[PDB]
Amino acid sequence: METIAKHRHARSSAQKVRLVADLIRGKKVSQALDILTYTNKKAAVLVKKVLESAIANAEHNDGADIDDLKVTKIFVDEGPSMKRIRILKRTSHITVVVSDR
Amino acid sequence: AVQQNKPTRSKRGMRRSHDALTAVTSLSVDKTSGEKHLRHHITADGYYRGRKVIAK
Amino acid sequence: MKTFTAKPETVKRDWYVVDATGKTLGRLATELARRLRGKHKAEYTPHVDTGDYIIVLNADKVAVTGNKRTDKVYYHHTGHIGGIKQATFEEMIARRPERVIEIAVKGMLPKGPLGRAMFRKLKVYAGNEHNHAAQQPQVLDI
Amino acid sequence: ARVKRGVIARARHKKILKQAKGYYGARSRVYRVAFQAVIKAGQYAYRDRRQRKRQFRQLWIARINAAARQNGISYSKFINGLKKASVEIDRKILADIAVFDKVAFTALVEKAKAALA
Amino acid sequence: MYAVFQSGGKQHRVSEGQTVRLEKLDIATGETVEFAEVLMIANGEEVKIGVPFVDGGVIKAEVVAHGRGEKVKIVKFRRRKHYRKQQGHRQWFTDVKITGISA
Amino acid sequence: VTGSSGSIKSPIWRSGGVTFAARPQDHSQKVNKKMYRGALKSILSELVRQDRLIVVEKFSVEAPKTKLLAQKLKDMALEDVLIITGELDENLFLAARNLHKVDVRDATGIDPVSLIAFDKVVMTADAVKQVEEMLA
RNA sequence: GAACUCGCUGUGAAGAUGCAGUGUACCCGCGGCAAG
RNA sequence: GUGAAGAGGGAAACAACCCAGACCGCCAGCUAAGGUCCCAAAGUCAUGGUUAAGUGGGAAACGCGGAAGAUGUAACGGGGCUAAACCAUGCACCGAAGCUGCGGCAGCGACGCUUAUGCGUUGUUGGGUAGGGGAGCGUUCUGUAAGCCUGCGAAGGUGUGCUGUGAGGCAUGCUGGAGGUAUCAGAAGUGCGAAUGCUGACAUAAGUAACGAUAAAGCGGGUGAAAAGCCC
RNA sequence: ACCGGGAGAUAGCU
RNA sequence: CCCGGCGAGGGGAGUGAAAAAGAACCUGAAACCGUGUACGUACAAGCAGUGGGAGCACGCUUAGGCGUGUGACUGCGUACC
Repeated sequence: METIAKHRHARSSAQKVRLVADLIRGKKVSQALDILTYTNKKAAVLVKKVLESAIANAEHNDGADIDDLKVTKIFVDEGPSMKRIRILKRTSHITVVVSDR
Repeated sequence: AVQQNKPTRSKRGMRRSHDALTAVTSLSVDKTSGEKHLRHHITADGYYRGRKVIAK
Repeated sequence: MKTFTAKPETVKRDWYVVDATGKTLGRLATELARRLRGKHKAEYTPHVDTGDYIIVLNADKVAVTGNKRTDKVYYHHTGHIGGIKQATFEEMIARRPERVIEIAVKGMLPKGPLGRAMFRKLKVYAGNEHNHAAQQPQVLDI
Repeated sequence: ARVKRGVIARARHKKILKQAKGYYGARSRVYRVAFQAVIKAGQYAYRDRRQRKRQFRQLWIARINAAARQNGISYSKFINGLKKASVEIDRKILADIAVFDKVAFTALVEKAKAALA
Repeated sequence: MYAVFQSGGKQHRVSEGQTVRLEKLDIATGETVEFAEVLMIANGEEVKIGVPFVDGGVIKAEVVAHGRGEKVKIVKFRRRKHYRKQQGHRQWFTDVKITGISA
Repeated sequence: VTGSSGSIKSPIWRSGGVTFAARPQDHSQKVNKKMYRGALKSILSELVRQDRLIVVEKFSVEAPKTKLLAQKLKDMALEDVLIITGELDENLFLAARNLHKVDVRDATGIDPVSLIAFDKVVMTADAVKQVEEMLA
């Protein structure tokens, strides 16, 4: 069963989160959680929270067998920006997908 | 100090090839508490080499 | 209908041996370039290798007519400052007999990846003996 | 009566871009450069529709010369023999047959040699 | 079993049962055309054309269909002279199958 | 444009003026009386020649009821007609407004577009004479 | 404006990264010397 | 004469140098200038001569000398050539969009069946700036139209296939969830690629300097999930 | 010095 | 109901024709930024294309050499006004 968890309007730059994201793609959830916990970047906490929400949704909606979840898809997208004097503040949309297969 | 032409997206992507981070891949399990931690650091619960510390 | 083309993986190429002694440098170089280009074969095509490997023996004893022995000179500009390294023909042939044949053949061939591929098929030695006895290279008469 | 041009402009841009697929990025997405790229490609195709004949004729000439030299006659002498023999076969057919068959080309070249004198 | 024949000023080397492409021909779709012009006969022993259009050889080609060819766009433009005109073209074509070649 | 380097009110500028904004004008054309009467004669001739015209001694309704007019048309096998008569009939006009497909006008009210649009025209004994003397 | 942004000789609305010839260079980063 | 306003081949590159006037398509053939040692398609072709110096591959007046030329030979396009340099005499080939062969379209004439007013022949033309003339396509509304399609899927968006010499047209998958409009005529706020044109959005330069007086912070506890910046 | 109007002012050129 | 900080945000359930209508709410194209899939690139020099073109993956006439996707190499090619 495929589970999807997303975070909208994150307080982070659009591209500064892809660096953290690359460490998730193709990695098992068990090791992915630990890697994110021990990462130093600010976006690491947001990515960890998103992944935790994803796994929680998967286990609650799915019956059992939490241990065999692998992160299949993960990406970060441009979000709405705030304009001030000339300065532009970006926003990030995080999307994560966890599925046993 | 002024660019005569706009660099393309391919050049920018190539310039960002060295910005990739590195996974720790160095999780060591505690002797007794049985929870993994970064090597040469006390665990969150407050263990190291099996020996006990304040663990406030 | 489409004209026939030479598939690189199904090309029948053999070996040959050419004796450089007693042959004019320019003429033998041109013949070697023609053979490397594969033009002699009926399956010539300007976008795929079709020539035959050539082995040259006794490059040091090549025959050249006229005053080319002293008049001919070789120049290469490596760069930096004062890259004016001259090489007289006699000195080059005495030290590097193979380099003269190599540069002549490379000049006779096109410039580019295809030309480099053509040139890489040519082997040149300064003596009769050669290590490529396992390919059964038929002697080339010319 | 005010008329909005959105539909027409969008259709024109879609049609022009659809012909500019695979042109190394900017040319394939930006109309300003896509139009120039497609026009230049059209001119190049117009020239190529005539350069193709020259290229194929040169390739046929090379193949015929290669085939004739093996049999022991230059291309010019071979053509002289064919013409003096009242043979109108073109170079393209000879080039095509030289690779699929060799006996026919051998017969043609020996006939040319015989009829040369 | 390859024979060389010309229909619209272009020579074609075709065998038996092999479809060939030629310019527009004023022949019915369901009928067959006998080209009395031959340039080569191939067999265990070939019949060279000592003279053009050897009588002993003849080609029988049956038309299978007609139609328009692939669309080709021709565009003319000039260097900063404000000349620009494009037009389509679809050359007519005919596909014919050859069945049997006389020796 | 209400308002006040270039100018804000230039048409090229956003929310600016119009380069060639028009003014309220009348497009009515001038038609010669001879030309108009010739056109009327031509249209009437074509209409009669194809047999689009029906003539009756007198077309009227006894009472101002639309249902009676509908029944009268039904028994005559006509649905889309233009009833043209002489002196305006009060009952017919009163009981003809509700039927859009059916139009009734006096002799002087004939118009070319009305004749074109409607499939058939129903005259009267006096209407034919009235139109004949009107066209002259 | 778009770039898959080398050297030398030659020509060119006249010192050519883009035209003819030839030579060199694995792909991509970081710090300065400023000849451009 | 050419360019202006003529494409193409050749002179290595090149607009005024030579040949040569591009209707469109074909993987056919013959030529003009120029070439036939390789690069690069064609003769390492024949005959009679000159050259020993790479003069060819740059040079006058003047008694072969005269002769000294450009980052590097750099005044052969590179190699290389003692003929692969030059002179004269030939047979051949290559050589363009030139010509011919096949197919298709259009203008201009002419002939007739004369028509139903077109058809079948017939020669010729078809580069083009400014400019002139002729012929068409796209959209809003009006009447046609209380017609037609349409909740069994309208407009719009987005792909595919088929279509005409063109601007364009039709069918259909998906999204769309309520309008569109046949044929024929009328009015146009009528077709966008540049005016340092204008509103909005989105970029590169870039994760780049700076984080701003060079008065200075360290530690234990508390709140708080998160505390070099909060409180003690 | 600034504001609204004559004023969409006038010559050439871009 | 669950994760989340008794947040922001999100996943299930339900209503709703539709949540591919969620209060940032009809339709939602381009510029711009991403993941996946197919192919090419780490010996290769220039208005980045045009013809030739092997190769590589999929569906088709169940081959018959067909189309789509990319384009190793090669002749030619000095942007718009």
